[PDB]
Amino acid sequence: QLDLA
Amino acid sequence: MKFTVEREHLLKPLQQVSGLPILGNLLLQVADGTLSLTGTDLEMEMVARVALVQPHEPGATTVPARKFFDICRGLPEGAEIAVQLEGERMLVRSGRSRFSLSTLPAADFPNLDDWQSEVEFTLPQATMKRLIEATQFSMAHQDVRYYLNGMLFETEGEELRTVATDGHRLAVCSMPIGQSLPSHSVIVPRKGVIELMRMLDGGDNPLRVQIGSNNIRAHVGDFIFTSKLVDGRFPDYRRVLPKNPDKHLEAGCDLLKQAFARAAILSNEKFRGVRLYVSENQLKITANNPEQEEAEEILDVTYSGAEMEIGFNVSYVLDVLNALKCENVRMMLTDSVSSVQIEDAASQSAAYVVMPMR
Amino acid sequence: MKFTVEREHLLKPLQQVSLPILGNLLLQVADGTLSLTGTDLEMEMVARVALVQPHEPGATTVPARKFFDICRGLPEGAEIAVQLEGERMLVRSGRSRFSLSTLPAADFPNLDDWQSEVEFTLPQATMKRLIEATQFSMAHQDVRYYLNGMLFETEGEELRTVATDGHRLAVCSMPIGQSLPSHSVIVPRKGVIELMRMLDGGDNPLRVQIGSNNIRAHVGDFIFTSKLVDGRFPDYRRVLPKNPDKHLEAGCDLLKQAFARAAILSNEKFRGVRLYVSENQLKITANNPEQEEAEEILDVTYSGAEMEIGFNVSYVLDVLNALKCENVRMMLTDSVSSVQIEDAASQSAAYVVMPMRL
Ligand SMILES: [Ca+2]
Ligand SMILES: [Ca+2]
Ligand SMILES: [Cl-]
Repeated sequence: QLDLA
Repeated sequence: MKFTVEREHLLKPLQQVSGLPILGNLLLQVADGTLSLTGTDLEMEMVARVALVQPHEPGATTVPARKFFDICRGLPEGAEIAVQLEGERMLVRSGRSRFSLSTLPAADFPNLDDWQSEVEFTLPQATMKRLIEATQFSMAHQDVRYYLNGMLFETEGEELRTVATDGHRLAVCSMPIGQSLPSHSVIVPRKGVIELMRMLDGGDNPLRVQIGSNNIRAHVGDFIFTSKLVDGRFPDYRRVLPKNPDKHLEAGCDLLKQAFARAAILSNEKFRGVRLYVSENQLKITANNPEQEEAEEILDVTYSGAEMEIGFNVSYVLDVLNALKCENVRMMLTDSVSSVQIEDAASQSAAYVVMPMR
Repeated sequence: MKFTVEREHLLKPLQQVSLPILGNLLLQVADGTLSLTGTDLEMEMVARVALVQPHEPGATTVPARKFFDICRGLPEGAEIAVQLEGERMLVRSGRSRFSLSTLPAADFPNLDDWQSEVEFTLPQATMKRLIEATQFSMAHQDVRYYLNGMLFETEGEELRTVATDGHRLAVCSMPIGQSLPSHSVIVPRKGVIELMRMLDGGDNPLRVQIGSNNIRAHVGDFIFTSKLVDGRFPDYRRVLPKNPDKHLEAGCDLLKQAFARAAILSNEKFRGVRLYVSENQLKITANNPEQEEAEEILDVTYSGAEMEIGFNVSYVLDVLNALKCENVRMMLTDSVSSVQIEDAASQSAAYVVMPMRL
């Protein structure tokens, strides 16, 4: 999961 | 303190206010031909006003919330409920049912501090309901970044906007309310959002909102809700919208949802990962898990743009699709390491942004 | 092993039949039939499905919940094609494909073979009545292991169920139109529940077969088998009060609502309420350690001598909720004797509640 950015 | 009121005029108010031991009690006040009922947890407060059309006597007390509600709710349709203070007890009578409840003094009931309204507007109840239900699911669940556990309420132009995000996915919804508003943003804690939503009965009664520097208040019919706000720097939704998406997909919402739901069955139970393969007018969804089990779904869609492969937490996608109560969905993409924007094909009032898995 | 079956023909069987292999379902294709079996080693459910479409014989086991969830998640009317491939079971329908991990059919546990000693047929509705009337009074996880289940007793032409937790008792007796030997067995509570949910409210007769240590129930396409509780059940006859000569009769719902309100101010642990019975009148009182008090007075039919008695209100409410009838009779003796409660219009179900000195 990537951090939302 | 004495009042006599029909059950039907007490029930809804008790329900609304009832959802240090004294915090488990409701404050009851008879004054000027009105019964007031208050409930609080120190952070937030709900007050209902009930007109007293029968003989009544002024005074205040505090009684167990659940027990008083349960008694009134247990009484039959059309019951009249007579209440009076006797000693350190509150007596409740209806028909030949009698109850004596324990009390705590009204002077001991906590009062929230007074504060000044800095921003005010009115809007339809259904507009607030739309705003909250559109975004509530994207709020964080007990994140150590406390501001993410609440909901941003932003005024800009004549629009009221809600934003919710947990650092992985985000929901934003904006609605016009026909009033010149200052540009302002506050964060409402999760318990406040639940209550704000609960007080929406589904009727003509419009909402009046008042925002202070550390508090928010909502007036609906004969109900007044007040909550503290949350401090912290809430994410800016504008940052995370795909800037100039070159890839657009359109598909039936229910079809898409059912395929994602089936594929999810064979996804990792903890990590929930699915893979999307987009190609001209086709979407393929795959899932596999540590037990080497595999799902594949293939769907007809409308897609122009280059072919690409992108990973997602299937729960985040399903949450969005379930929140979109509509026929067709639009997804806007950039590349496999960037966020996807998901919207109702027929409305731009709400947008959903989900960051992929590598 | 190969079969193609309509979704809807699998769903009820899968529902009914639902060490890692205990999380799997045994599937067998033989003689034009798909069989499905689930087990927990104590009990087993077998469901049969007719195979109208082409099929190939063989057997395997597959995860129950995943296979069920996939089948349920496919669209209504879907044709579901299954076949084995290596250590995997392949499931295909439309453009949905799933590969599930299997475990060998030869490792799926069998219950030991046993001989039927007593047998009878009855309508499903009769067995549903017998269980529903008494199930709620079975014990949960009690060290007295023989209470964690339900007595099934045959005498004359009636089948009787008895359940008790050592405190309150329920008994229900129904004629089944066959002369029966005098016999009784204890069915484990989990078995009672599974047997109950196998009954589909239909026209299929229920065939029961009882062995020394096992019970089997078969209805249409389903066969349930369970171990019995190897123990001694208490005699219900000794619990029933003798010639109670003080019958109170009242509307079931009115009586229930009066007890439910009074229960609010009863002791949370021991739940004692008092009854004062007099000529066509009942008064119910309750109080708790905080000295809160409830009183209910209502009209009933009663012509016996005046008397007082206490009961656990939770037990009384359990009985009234189970009765779901128009009128109830409470058969009373005195302050130091149990009460027997029945539907005023039928002696088929009876309930015993012990007296409390409050
Ligand atoms: Ca009283
Ligand atoms: Ca990017
Ligand atoms: Cl928007």
